[PDB]
Amino acid sequence: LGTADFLVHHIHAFTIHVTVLILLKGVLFARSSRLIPDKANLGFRFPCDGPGRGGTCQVSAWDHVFLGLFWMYNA
Amino acid sequence: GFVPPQLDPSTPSPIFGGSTGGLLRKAQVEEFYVITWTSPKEQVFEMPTGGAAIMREGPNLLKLARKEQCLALGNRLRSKYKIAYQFYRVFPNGEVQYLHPKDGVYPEKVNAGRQGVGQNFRSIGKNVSPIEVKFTGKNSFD
Amino acid sequence: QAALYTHHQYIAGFIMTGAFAHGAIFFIRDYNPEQNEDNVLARMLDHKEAIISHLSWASLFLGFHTLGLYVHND
Amino acid sequence: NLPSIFVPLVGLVFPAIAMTSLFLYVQKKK
Amino acid sequence: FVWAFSLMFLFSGRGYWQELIESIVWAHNKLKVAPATQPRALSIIQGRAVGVTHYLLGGIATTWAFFLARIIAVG
Amino acid sequence: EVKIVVDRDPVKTSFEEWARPGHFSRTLAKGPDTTTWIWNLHADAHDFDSHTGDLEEISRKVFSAHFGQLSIIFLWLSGMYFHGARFSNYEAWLSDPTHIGPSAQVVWPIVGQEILNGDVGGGFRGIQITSGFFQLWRASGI
Amino acid sequence: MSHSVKIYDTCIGCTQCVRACPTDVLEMIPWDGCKAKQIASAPRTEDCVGCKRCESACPTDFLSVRVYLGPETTRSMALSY
Amino acid sequence: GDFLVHHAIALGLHTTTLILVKGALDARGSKLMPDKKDFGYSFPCDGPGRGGTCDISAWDAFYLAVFWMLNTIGWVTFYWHWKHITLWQGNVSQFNESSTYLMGWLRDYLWLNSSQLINGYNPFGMNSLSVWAWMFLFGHLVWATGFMFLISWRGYWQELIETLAWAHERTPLANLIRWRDKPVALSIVQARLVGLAHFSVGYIFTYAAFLIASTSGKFG
Amino acid sequence: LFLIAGHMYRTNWGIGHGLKDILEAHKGPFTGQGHKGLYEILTTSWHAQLSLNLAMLGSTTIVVAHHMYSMPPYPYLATDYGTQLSLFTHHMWIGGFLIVGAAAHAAIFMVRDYDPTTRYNDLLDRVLRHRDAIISHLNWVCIFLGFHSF
Amino acid sequence: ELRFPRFSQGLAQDPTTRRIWFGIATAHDFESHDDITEERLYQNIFASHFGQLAIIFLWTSGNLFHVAWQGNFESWIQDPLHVRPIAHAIWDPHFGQPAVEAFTRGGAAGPVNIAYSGVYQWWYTIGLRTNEDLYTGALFLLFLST
Amino acid sequence: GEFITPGVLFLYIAGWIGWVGRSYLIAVSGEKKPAMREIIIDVELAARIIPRGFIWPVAAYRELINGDLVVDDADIGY
Amino acid sequence: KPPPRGPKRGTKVKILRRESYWYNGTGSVVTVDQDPNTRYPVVVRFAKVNYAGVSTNNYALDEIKEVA
Amino acid sequence: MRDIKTYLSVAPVLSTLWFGALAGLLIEINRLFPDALSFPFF
Ligand code: CLA
Ligand code: CLA
Ligand SMILES: CC1=C(/C=C/C(C)=C/C=C/C(C)=C/C=C/C=C(C)/C=C/C=C(C)/C=C/C2=C(C)CCCC2(C)C)C(C)(C)CCC1
Ligand SMILES: CC1=C(/C=C/C(C)=C/C=C/C(C)=C\C=C\C=C(C)\C=C\C=C(C)\C=C\C2=C(C)CCCC2(C)C)C(C)(C)CCC1
Ligand SMILES: CC1=C(C/C=C(\C)CCC[C@H](C)CCC[C@H](C)CCCC(C)C)C(=O)c2ccccc2C1=O
Ligand code: SF4
Ligand code: SF4
Repeated sequence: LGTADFLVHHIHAFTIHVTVLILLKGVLFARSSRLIPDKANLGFRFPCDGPGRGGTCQVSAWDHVFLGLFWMYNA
Repeated sequence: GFVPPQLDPSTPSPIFGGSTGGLLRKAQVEEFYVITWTSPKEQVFEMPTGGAAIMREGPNLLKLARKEQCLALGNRLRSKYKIAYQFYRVFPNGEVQYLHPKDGVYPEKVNAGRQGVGQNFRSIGKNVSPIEVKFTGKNSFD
Repeated sequence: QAALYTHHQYIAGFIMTGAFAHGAIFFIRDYNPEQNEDNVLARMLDHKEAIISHLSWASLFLGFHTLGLYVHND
Repeated sequence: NLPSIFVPLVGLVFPAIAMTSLFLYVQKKK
Repeated sequence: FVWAFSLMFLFSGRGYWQELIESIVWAHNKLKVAPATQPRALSIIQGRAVGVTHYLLGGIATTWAFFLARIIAVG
Repeated sequence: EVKIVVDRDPVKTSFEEWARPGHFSRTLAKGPDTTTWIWNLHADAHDFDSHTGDLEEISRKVFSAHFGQLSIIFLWLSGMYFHGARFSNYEAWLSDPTHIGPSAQVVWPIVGQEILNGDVGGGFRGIQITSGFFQLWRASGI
Repeated sequence: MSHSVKIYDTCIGCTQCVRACPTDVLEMIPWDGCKAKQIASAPRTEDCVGCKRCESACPTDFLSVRVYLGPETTRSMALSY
Repeated sequence: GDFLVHHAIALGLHTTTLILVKGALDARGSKLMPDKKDFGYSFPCDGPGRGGTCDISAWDAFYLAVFWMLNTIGWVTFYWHWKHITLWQGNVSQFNESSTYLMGWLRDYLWLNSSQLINGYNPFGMNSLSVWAWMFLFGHLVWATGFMFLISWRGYWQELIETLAWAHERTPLANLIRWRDKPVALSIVQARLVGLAHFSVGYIFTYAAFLIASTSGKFG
Repeated sequence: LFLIAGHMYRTNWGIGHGLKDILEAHKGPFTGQGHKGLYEILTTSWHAQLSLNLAMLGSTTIVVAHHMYSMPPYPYLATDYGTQLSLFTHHMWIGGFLIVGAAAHAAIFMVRDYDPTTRYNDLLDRVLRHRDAIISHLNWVCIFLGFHSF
Repeated sequence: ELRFPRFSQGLAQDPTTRRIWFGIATAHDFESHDDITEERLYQNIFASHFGQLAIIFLWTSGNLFHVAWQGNFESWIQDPLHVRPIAHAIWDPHFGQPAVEAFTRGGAAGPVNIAYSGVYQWWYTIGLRTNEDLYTGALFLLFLST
Repeated sequence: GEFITPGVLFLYIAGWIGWVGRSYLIAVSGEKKPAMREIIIDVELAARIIPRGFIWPVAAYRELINGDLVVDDADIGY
Repeated sequence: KPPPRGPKRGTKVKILRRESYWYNGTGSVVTVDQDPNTRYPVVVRFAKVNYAGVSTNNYALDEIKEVA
Repeated sequence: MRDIKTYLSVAPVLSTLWFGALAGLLIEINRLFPDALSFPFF
């Protein structure tokens, strides 16, 4: 285990953390957030809440796991 | 016209441990909202900013930073617990403005005497094409 | 040679996309459906279904077989 | 000789004055 | 091919594919072959779901063929 | 206490629902409005939670469903043991495991695809496997 | 006026848009041009966030409440900070 | 070989035209939204109702079009380079046989001709070709950043900023600095435009590096 | 070891533990009511159990792949380079997916089954109340590692 | 108005950072500018065009200036098939030593870039023959830009 | 026999698939809900129609002349 | 004394509203409102469904062509 | 008995039965007339 192994072990620590970030954000904010205060009422997998308030594409918890898959595929 | 609004007093807020979803610097500069409701029984509900706090008997009061939040709770209270509620807007200087029912009656049903601001009396297909409004302050819908 | 021929094709690819792009802005902002009554321009808005579908057919026919013969060759 | 002066000026100074000039103009208020 | 295929679903949106479907549907009205289960474009959260699924399938399989053929030949 | 109270004949074994697609859901059962219908049929097939509102039925469905998942695995295992017996150089592999590739799949020669039958050695041919069953069957003394 | 909300004469007075405004823009006023004898009205367009759900619940030929997105303000952008 | 490629070229022109021509004629309106003219050339969408209306503006028709332009011009310049790069070496048989099956294009053109480029710098030394080797990867990096804006849409990032704009408002020594203009995530159309800018830039720089290095490496 | 561990939880006779009482003694100062009430919300919701099981079975599959390449358990598996690479690669992918599944079903539980009027839990409450801190701090680290790894 | 952008009031009062991004993309769209009139619409375009010609002439005066100050143009003529045309010189203070050697080519004295735009042949054909033709070629185009 | 002969062989088949499918959709068009008879195909009705594609060139060419292969301006709904 | 206006019932009608989903289509009249002030009286039922799933809406007298 | 036939008539079940028959037919023809690059009868 020399230097070249030290870097790559800190790559894995990076992609694991990012993957945790996406999924963890989805779980916590699956019911409400400062953007949408009643996200729970919209269900588990809904596309968006329209283009208002700047644009709310992909706020459903299903779309957080949808994003996680790539990083899982990346890690 | 019998529309004297409610004229917000200073009452006691619900028990809550406090969370990170409360007001921010926007409150100190622009505006923040309060929503005063009266309960008959001390129960537990869920806050719009996540987490659960327990309403106490009688006149409550609670401040939230937007209008979508005051109403989002406002639907829950009126629906789950069959309970009345208003909300206001509070300015930095201190002037407080009456907001929600705006007449004493929820906007769902009809009061003889409100205005008709924002209506076109023609079908939607009859709007004017964008060449007819060019170089003017008008729009097709306006 | 390579740096020149490749250069001008990519320029031509971009410019040709702009031509249609400002075609669309024409139909939105400046077109007038009265002053162009039944002329050759308003008719191209009148059988837009016939234009669109056949373009879809020619693309589909080329796609299936150019790829088709290719996988077979592979 | 001359490159050693003109390369930094267009690479370091001329960007800095440019960014700081725009930043005031963008963030003005009247 | 499957990996590059998934991009058509992730990048683009539904409202374009719905309209192109309409013009295709018109030609079938002309020849009386318009179906009675009306054609529709995929729902918003399905365009994503198909998009991620292919992307994962193309990415994983490419490594699959990359690994087995390489290692089997060298040992 | 802890006992085994079950029911007797909750749902009658019959073929009717096999010819009423989308019977499980009240929304899907009315019929194919558009092609959006034939996608929602599979998206909500297994979501037992959305079909009914009580825990008892959801339980019995997941409990029985697992049996299906358990059954397929056994069928998957059965093929692997069968294939290793009828179409493999396993017994040859037990002689020189160091330098004879494990092969347990043999393709029919239709369109030239018999080129896939590789010279895995051991007087045999076929797709060289890599799931490593052979080391598992040797470690169990087959 | 931040966004412009317009209600046409096709509206059948079903009170499905008003009940679906999450920030209390639209409201119901009397009319005489429908069997229900009431038509919707939008007298508080300032707080209109732009969430088109207000007109994903208007069940008419094309639509009877329409939303045009204009400039954005600090409340029409739904900023909490 | 030249027969099959030409149809691939021909496929590009129709499909590229189809998107643009479909965009132009439906700009004024269509069944999904028969008053599209009242919103302008470029608007984000029209909301989730009626089944969802993502990517409906005639702008977006131009948007999807560019992807097929870069692919199409990709298939043209590819063809010109390989046919000539075999000619200049006097090895014209190599194109005339490998150019009928796809692995021929991937093995004998991409993989084979990039041997000198990727050695622009290795743990043994560097060469003149190093700058083109660097730009080559730099092309891959911008291109791969493009996906980030096309796939991940706005509503996710907006919720991410709000937490961040809370953390900054409570950190001591760092609540003394206040943004003049509030921070928000890019708009829906902006992300598409930004996402396409990366994709195009990375797609030009990548090929432009391979085109020059591989040819100039042999100068023949 | 397993067999003895089987004889812990009380079923019908006098001996054995109560899973409810184990969760109702660990409550701490920082945590408040502690693990009280978790017995219900882990018993009247399948999406809780499926999310919790998926993470553990997901993680275990990965540890399987780290051990089977370093302590080769079957004979003539070491010198089978075709097998070692495949078996290590296979269970990593299986382990990766199942963990992602644990996020989805945990998310589904928050939307459908969670309810703070009956199935009230305190820890799952406190975790919700300071969620802005959790994501922002995890956001900073993901940036820190991003700059110092890539 | 009241701040950047001066040409769009709706953007100006946007408090978020959206204003800055959108104050750059909608700069040249003269129709959607506030208070535009059909006389202004053309007169801006006409002035803007002359701006685009200034760039084109200044751009081409750059090429002539470097090719005749740091280039091989007089030498390249002497044997077109064995002298790499030179685009310009490299002065990058991050370069280490083995790079300085590597990028020294074309018969120069320091690092250079080999010109692949094919200007060297075009100016050979159309009659240019020394450096000095190029310098006046630079000045003239610079004047035309002015 | 390299292209033209195999080509005509295809075009015969392709219409047969095309012409039969058209007949079925028209056949079930006049029912209470044509939706149900396409996701659950009527096998018997598709059996008395499966051979009518043997003579599609003859049948269609008469439709074209008689002007029932196409419609004119009644497109959506009916 | 004045007879009911518009089509009576069941009479197929060709839709003429330009922005409708069933333009140049045909539906069935289910009832016509006899109030003169009513601004869109003829209640037309269809066989297909618009993108919202709806399959009926009111219409104006001059946007209805009574095919027979 | 009626319900079984109806189920067997739903679209997916026909598809595998129809395509399966089609696959068998083409495989047989290629087994009897292999390589088949031209149609040398007329
Ligand atoms: C190659 C493509 C690419 C790249 C570079 C990134 C980069 C990033 N993504 Mg990402 N993403 C991508 C594709 C990519 N993504 C795709 C395709 C998807 C769809 C699945 C996503 C989905 C996604 C999500 C959902 C999330 C991210 C996140 C992140 C960030 C976390 C990493 C970090 O902080 O590192 C720091 C930045 C880098 C390592 C980039 C390279 C910087 C180098 C070291 C130096 C750069 C030059 C330097 C500044 C000098 C400046 C020069 C001067 C002239 C200006 C980072 C900005 C996460 C995030 O932002 O939260 C933390 C997050 O939550 N992305
Ligand atoms: C009876 C079936 C049938 C018939 C007669 C037609 C006829 C037509 N279609 Mg088509 N189409 C069909 C089914 C059919 N379609 C289905 C099921 C799909 C979905 C994949 C499409 C998708 C489609 C597209 C995308 C396009 C057409 C187009 C066209 C027109 C030109 C012909 C063409 O390009 O073929 C296209 C052929 C295909 C796409 C191949 C798929 C068709 C399948 C294989 C046939 C299905 C037959 C049916 C299942 C058998 C029923 C048997 C019954 C006894 C149960 C023509 C009017 C094009 C057009 O507008 O040109 C004017 C065009 O762009 N169609
Ligand atoms: C054979 C030959 C010849 C002839 C040739 C020719 C004659 C060609 C032609 C060609 C052509 C003829 C081409 C064309 C092309 C076209 C195009 C390319 C188009 C474009 C278009 C556009 C772009 C459009 C646009 C628009 C829109 C979109 C809408 C409206 C508006 C506008 C108009 C703008 C000769 C004898 C001489 C010689 C020998 C050879
Ligand atoms: C001779 C030849 C050739 C040429 C060709 C051509 C040039 C062609 C053209 C063609 C064309 C130009 C065509 C057109 C067409 C049009 C139309 C218009 C059509 C139509 C059709 C239809 C309409 C049909 C229908 C149907 C039927 C009858 C069957 C199926 C079903 C359906 C219903 C679909 C080549 C060189 C290749 C080679 C040699 C041979
Ligand atoms: C291409 C594309 C489509 C078009 C794709 C569609 C409409 C579905 C693909 C067609 C399928 C394959 C239907 C064909 C199968 C039918 C059951 C007919 C079967 C007959 C066969 C046996 C021949 C979308 O609907 C869409 C929606 C949202 C985001 C992106 C996209 C998107 O990118
Ligand atoms: S673009 Fe975004 S806002 Fe618009 S409908 Fe699609 S997902 Fe929703
Ligand atoms: S967009 Fe939202 S805020 Fe505006 S009117 Fe509609 S529902 Fe109300």
